[PDB]
Amino acid sequence: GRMLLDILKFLFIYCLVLLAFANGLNQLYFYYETRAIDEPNNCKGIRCEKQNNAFSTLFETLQSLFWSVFGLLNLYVTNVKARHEFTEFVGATMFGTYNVISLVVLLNMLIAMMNNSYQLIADHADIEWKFARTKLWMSYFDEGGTLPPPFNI
Amino acid sequence: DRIPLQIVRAETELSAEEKAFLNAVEKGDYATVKQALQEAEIYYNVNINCMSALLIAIENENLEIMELLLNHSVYVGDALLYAIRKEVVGAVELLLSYRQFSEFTPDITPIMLAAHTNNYEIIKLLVQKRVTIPRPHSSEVDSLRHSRSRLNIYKALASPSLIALSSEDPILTAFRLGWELKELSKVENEFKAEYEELSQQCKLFAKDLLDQARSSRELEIILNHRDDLAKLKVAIKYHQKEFVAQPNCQQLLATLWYDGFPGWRRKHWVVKLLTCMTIGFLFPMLSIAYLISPRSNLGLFIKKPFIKFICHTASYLTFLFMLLLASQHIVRTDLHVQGPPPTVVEWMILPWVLGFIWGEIKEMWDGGFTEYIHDWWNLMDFAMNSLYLATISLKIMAYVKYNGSRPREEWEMWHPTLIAEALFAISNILSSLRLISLFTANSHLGPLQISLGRMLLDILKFLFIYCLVLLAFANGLNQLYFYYETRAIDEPNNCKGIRCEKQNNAFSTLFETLQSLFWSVFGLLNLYVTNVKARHEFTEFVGATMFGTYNVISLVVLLNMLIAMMNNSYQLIADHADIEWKFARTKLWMSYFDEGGTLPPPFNIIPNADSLIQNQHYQEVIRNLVKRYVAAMIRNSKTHEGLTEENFKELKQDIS
Amino acid sequence: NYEIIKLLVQKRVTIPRPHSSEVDSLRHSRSRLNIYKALASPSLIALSSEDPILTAFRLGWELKELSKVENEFKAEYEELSQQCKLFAKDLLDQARSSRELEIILNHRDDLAKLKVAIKYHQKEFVAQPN
Amino acid sequence: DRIPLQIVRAETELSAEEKAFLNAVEKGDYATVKQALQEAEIYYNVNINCMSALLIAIENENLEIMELLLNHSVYVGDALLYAIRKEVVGAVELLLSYRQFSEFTPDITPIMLAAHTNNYEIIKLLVQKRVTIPRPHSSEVDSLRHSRSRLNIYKALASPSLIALSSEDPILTAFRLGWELKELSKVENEFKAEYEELSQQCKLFAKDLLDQARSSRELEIILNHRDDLAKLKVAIKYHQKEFVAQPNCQQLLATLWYDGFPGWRRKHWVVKLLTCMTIGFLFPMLSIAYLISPRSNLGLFIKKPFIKFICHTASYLTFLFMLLLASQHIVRTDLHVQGPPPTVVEWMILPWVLGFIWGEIKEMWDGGFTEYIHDWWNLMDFAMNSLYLATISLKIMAYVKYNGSRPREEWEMWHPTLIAEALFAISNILSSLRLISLFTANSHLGPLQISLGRMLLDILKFLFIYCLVLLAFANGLNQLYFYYETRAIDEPNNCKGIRCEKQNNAFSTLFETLQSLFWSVFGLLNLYVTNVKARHEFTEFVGATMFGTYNVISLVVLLNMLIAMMNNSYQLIADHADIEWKFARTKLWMSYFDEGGTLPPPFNIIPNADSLIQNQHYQEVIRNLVKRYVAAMIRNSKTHEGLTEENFKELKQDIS
Amino acid sequence: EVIRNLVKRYVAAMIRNSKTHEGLTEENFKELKQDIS
Ligand SMILES: Cn1c(=O)n(CCCO)c(=O)c2c1nc(Oc1ccc3c(c1)C(C)(C)N(O)C3(C)C)n2Cc1ccc(Cl)cc1
Ligand SMILES: Cn1c(=O)n(CCCO)c(=O)c2c1nc(Oc1ccc3c(c1)C(C)(C)N(O)C3(C)C)n2Cc1ccc(Cl)cc1
Ligand SMILES: Cn1c(=O)n(CCCO)c(=O)c2c1nc(Oc1ccc3c(c1)C(C)(C)N(O)C3(C)C)n2Cc1ccc(Cl)cc1
Ligand SMILES: CC(C)CCC[C@@H](C)[C@H]1CC[C@H]2[C@@H]3CC=C4C[C@@H](OC(=O)CCC(=O)O)CC[C@]4(C)[C@H]3CC[C@]12C
Ligand SMILES: CC(C)CCC[C@@H](C)[C@H]1CC[C@H]2[C@@H]3CC=C4C[C@@H](OC(=O)CCC(=O)O)CC[C@]4(C)[C@H]3CC[C@]12C
Ligand SMILES: [Ca+2]
Ligand SMILES: [Ca+2]
Repeated sequence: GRMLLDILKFLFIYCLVLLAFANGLNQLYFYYETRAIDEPNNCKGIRCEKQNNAFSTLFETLQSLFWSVFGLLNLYVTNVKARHEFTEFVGATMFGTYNVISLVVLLNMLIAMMNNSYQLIADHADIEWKFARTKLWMSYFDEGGTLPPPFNI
Repeated sequence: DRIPLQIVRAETELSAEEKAFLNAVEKGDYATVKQALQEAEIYYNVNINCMSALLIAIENENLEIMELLLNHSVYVGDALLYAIRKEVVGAVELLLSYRQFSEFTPDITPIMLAAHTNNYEIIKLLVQKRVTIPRPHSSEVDSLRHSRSRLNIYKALASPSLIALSSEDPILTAFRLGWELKELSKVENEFKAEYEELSQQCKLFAKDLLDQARSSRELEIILNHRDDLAKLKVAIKYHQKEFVAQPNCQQLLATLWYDGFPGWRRKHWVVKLLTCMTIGFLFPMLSIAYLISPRSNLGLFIKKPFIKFICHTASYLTFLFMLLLASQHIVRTDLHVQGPPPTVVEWMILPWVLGFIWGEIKEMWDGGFTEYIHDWWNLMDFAMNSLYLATISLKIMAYVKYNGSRPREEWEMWHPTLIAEALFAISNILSSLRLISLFTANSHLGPLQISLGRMLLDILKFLFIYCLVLLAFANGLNQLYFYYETRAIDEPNNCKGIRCEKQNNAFSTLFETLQSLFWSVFGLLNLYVTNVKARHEFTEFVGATMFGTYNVISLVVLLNMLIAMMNNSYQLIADHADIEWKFARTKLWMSYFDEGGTLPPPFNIIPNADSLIQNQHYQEVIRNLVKRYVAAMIRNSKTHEGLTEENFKELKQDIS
Repeated sequence: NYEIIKLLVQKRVTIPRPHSSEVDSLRHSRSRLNIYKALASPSLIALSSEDPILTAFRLGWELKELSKVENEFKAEYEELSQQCKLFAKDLLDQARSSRELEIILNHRDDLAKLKVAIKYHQKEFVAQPN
Repeated sequence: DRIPLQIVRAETELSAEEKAFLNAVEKGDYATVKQALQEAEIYYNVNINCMSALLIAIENENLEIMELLLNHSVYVGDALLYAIRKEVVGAVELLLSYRQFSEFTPDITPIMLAAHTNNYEIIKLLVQKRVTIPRPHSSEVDSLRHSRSRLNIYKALASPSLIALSSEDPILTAFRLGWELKELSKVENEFKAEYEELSQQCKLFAKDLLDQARSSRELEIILNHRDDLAKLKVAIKYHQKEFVAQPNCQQLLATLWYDGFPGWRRKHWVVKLLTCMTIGFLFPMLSIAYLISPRSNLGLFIKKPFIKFICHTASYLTFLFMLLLASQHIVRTDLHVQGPPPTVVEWMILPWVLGFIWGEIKEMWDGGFTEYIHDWWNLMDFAMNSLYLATISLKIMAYVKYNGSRPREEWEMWHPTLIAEALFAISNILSSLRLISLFTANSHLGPLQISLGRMLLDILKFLFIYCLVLLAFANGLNQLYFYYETRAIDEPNNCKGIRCEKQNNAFSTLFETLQSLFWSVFGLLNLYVTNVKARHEFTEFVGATMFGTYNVISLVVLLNMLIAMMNNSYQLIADHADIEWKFARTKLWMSYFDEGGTLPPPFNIIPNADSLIQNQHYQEVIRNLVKRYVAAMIRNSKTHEGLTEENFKELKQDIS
Repeated sequence: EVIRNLVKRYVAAMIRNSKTHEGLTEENFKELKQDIS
């Protein structure tokens, strides 16, 4: 818990990069949005067995780029039924550039600064824990609140 | 069985009579040396070769015998150099008043050696005479001696005691010298360890000299001095990051940044964000007030550097929030039009686009090709406006060559409308990525943003290593699989490539093979792409072994190396992070101090007797700063390991 | 220096109270740091403080706050706060009995003294083996 | 605006005449103090309740005034402690001749304080007067005083000068004391910092004492001494890793490991393995030769510890390739046999299984029950042999309840033959994993294998935090998705669960939900499992958000935490890796020195007057080791910051 | 009363640790300057 605040600062850097690429992908793919009727077994979105409409809306595009961090977005979502080649290649290049920035650059940056923080924390770990345990102990010294919640009412 | 030992470097042995002479000198026996020097019958006396009975006298810095040799015509030679190194003032002026093996290179001069020791008293004593340091730039005739001579000269020029004694503007020469020594650590790529130490020494001297300022009046005299915040701009030019990030320099800068506005708030960070959003909402009111009335209670409120920066940020934020409302609020069904006119947003986003190009060109007059490329954030700015020019031009071309409406599935492969849409979308990514530069103004995200970009250069070195391993394996896989390329007709759903449900023709062409190995880094290439219709087991196994070997090299070896150098680089960077961020934030602040381009891009599209006194004031403050610095450094020069030797010498006088 | 400080205090000396910031910003900042550098002296606290332990608690926390508000001079204030935290910890290290330790920790200014240490985030003081 | 300053704790001030007295003793004046003392019989009340001048006399170690004060009946108090701390021998024995505030705790005695200083001369002076040390065991009162008293006693017993002077066997007491102080660093968990330093100092004393051995005869006397390689076995039981890993101790062990057979130090790396292989191939003929002719030319060859290690390894290796051959030799005839008898392989590997069980029992009782547990390679051995007992027993049971042959597709759900096959395969993994322990014998893979196991405990602590996060999220997903559980009939290929081609029912039950979140760590759970047939968009989105939150916590936060502490641990471990590996290799070597269990498991199932002189020899060597250690320690105790003070003392005599 | 004892022990220890080789050599030299006998 002592270095979850450093994670929060990083998660604001990532959210800005996520928003930048989600704007470009949605601005390129929203022309080809299809209704759920035209998709197999009336399923639309990336939660289907056959993923579709990954970048149709901004709300869907933000979820698609989140699940690509864990590799759960298939590559055929960059294809559209019109098959204009140039449009599909540009979209796949936006997707590929986002993967390089996130999974090769930003996440490795998080590892590097997480190692550095742990070195400083480990020296003071014993003092920090004993201070925290003291506050736990003194909370049970008081007479009030002895009974557990099932009986304290 | 045994290793006999002899003396190979034979020497001329000193006689027992000569040894007694040097023993008497070493013990300060005036009587013995006097009689031993009284034999003026011309025998065993000092000649041009000598033996030397003066270096030991200098070594003990006993002035009695030292004067006894000088009037007996002893060859002094380089004796002055030995006295200077000992840092004994009495012996130096004695040899001065009397004006083959050596421990000094023949290029060493008495003034050069004194500056190497950084002894203020001896350096001052020597400069009261004619002394001239040779000017640093013949390298082919003797390269070893030329390199050593150049380093010896710079080692003397970079002496704090010499700069404080003989420089009209010690601060400026320390700026120039530190820059020059930094350049020499690269061009003279062999002696970089010594030049970097010299450069770091010059940077410290200027920083420690301003640490002797005792009032704000003195500090503003120094920083506002013009050779012919001028002095602070020179420090930024020479990359004096420690000098700029001083607490007193940063404190003065913050006074001009917040100006009248009480922006010094540091309490309840929540209300800081709420208050900051207040000015941003009413930013157009401030811009028009200045436009129609420069002099007003509210007219000059935008002139505040901190207020101006918030107004420009909110104006830019409107642009990004304006393009975002173009695929969710405007285009409903006007997509079958072959060439569409600019839409309602496009007409009302156009003035923002023009302001960016005009603002970029208007600031392009200052500077030029240089000093502009080296700022990597301007490289991004060039790409956005170049792409914004292409889509605008490509939109009006399709407006004249097309009139009707056709379904998108029937358009050409490279329709101009499709091309413009692709270029416009790429610009939106670059526009939003520019918000990262705004993180420098924040004290929490500032140091992190500076650290992130400070080691992107090590990434580029690695990506060149990887790009060659990728090209090596792509050649082998394509050379093995191009025989089995199939047409899109035979594939299901008329889909060819790795962007299909069933990936196929992964290694058919070199262009496709390079993409296939890229997507395998993220695990997006399935294993069945190593299979072909002919079902030749030997060929398919070899291809899968090439694919497997590439995965091991990339995902187990190369990417783990990349992690390893981030850890090493980040440790070095983290120590200097605060100084690096404050230097970057200073350049952000000074960009809003000057009176130029104060209006946002949506609005900017509309088209001596005193100098003698200022130099006198600067010299008076400089004299006081040097006096305090010299007095302080003299006190810290004394040490217990030095006082013991002096205390022992005074205690030698027990003859009374 | 304990001996010289005691010699001067006997002559009825005083120290200005730390808080004018616009007439001379450089001189005002240096004057404030000089005052806190004297108040945070272990020899001065031991000689002229009614409750040295409480004084080091308040002073060490005050200097920690100043290391943020005076964001420019944080390096000098951090080592002043660490100095005050050490003094209180070292002072209680001289206890030779459990009766002495119980008197200190249960004293009410009006385990009261230990609750004050938790309030001021005296982590080294709290985590002492005794 | 002002802070008045006052003296709040002011004591009685020394008057002018008393202060003059104090500085007279300080400067060493005798006549002043003598005359002042000679006239101070009426106005100065020197008694048991007066103030003292003795301490300053001790401070400047001026014995003349010190001697003077005892002549006038000055209350000495605990001035002997002050003399001992100063480490001045002359003042100590002078104070010993004559039979409220203190800087020492009341529990400190002169002998205890002398041992704290580790001054050999003063400790020897005090011990000659029949002193004692209290034996260490809260109390009725002052738990603070008990803890300090106990640490003060152990700080004196752990003094190398005291051990060298008053221990019959200094090596043994340093072994016991270092072990005892290590235990106290945990039980007295509050004062662990001081006890660790004491334990490390004791372990160093024994190591430095054997460093004074000057011949192999002396080293062999020490290491083979039985108090009642016996002394080396005691060092292993007390975990004296630095003592064992000494180069001279390791050198002696190597000569016993290669019992006359070539030392194998000048062989090539590739050649090394070639002549290791030929000995392994000859293991069957070596075992039988020792069985029939133990005293033959080749019968005693297997007695060499290194040869025995190779023979046992090859015998075990034959078993592992033998199981590997079981699945590539049995015909598919037994596929449909319900209860099959043991095959050709199973019957011919049965004796080798019993050898492992017999060997396990043989060494189980030798070590007891606690020594066996504290060896993580024995837990694997117990589990591996237990599974072989169940596999053999379950095959016998299936041989009596089944006679016919039926296809496996219609077999029972929990058929005993199926259960035995699963248990047999699990033990095959454990048997092959046992080969990792053989890495200790290698100088290249040894320290790495020891490093890997040295911090698996840190993994176990981390995996307990992860299991609680896993249980938390598996609770919500099952609480949200159990309404939509579907039967296996309604699924396409009668398949239910996440092990199907189309994954389904991922969060239907708690047991299934725990497996689903495990496989998502490796990315093997598809995203469509968050979808249900009811198509309720709200619940499906909530489930995907809880699934996504679990991925962020596990794969971005927890696993990156693991990398961080795993890197920090490796830095500390890598420093001690060589010592840790050599301690482990020593235990491996000594296990082959004993005669018991010489034959491999395939063959192992076949069914005082002199002690007075040895103690005298050990004491003589111990006397020489201590004498060399004391002389070296005394010489190394000299320092520049100690020699200067005594030089000033002699120089200050100046009586001529 | 306890505070008085704690401060007294702390001051006595602080004075002892204030002594150093780098400072003791100074007044040791100064005392030897009194060579007038
Ligand atoms: C971001 N990115 C991506 O999105 N895709 C998928 C496109 C659609 O699938 C990729 O294939 C892809 C990719 N970066 C890739 O490596 C490169 C490519 C070029 C460069 C570099 C790396 C670096 C930065 C080192 N540099 O010097 C240049 C020359 C600019 N490659 C592989 C590839 C593909 C085709 C060719 Cl001709 C050459 C290489
Ligand atoms: C690169 N590579 C690969 O491409 N494949 C896929 C082939 C087509 O699917 C693999 O299976 C594969 C693989 N490296 C693998 O580990 C090995 C295998 C051999 C070695 C080593 C590692 C090292 C380098 C340590 N060394 O000492 C040798 C003996 C040369 N294995 C697994 C495997 C497969 C078959 C056998 Cl018989 C044995 C092992
Ligand atoms: C946990 N999590 C998740 O489960 N999904 C899948 C849902 C079902 O598929 C996601 O898409 C998803 C996700 N965290 C995501 O990033 C975010 C989103 C919001 C925040 C943050 C990170 C942090 C913590 C930095 N913070 O400041 C807030 C504002 C709370 N995003 C991407 C996303 C999706 C929709 C929108 Cl509107 C915005 C972003
Ligand atoms: C439509 C999308 C793309 C907008 C992205 C939202 C945020 C990531 C942006 C919008 C407003 C930005 C902020 C605008 C103004 C400020 C105040 C600024 O305040 C300071 O600390 C500097 C002034 C001072 O304290 O002296 C720091 C940067 C910050 C938070 C900016 C950081 C980035 C923010 C939060
Ligand atoms: C055969 C395949 C399935 C590999 C699995 C077994 C190996 C892990 C084992 C088998 C034989 C073992 C070796 C048998 C004998 C020795 C000699 C031993 O060396 C010495 O005692 C002297 C040389 C030195 O100082 O290193 C080092 C360990 C080693 C190589 C052993 C290391 C582990 C080995 C290679
Ligand atoms: Ca620009
Ligand atoms: Ca075992």
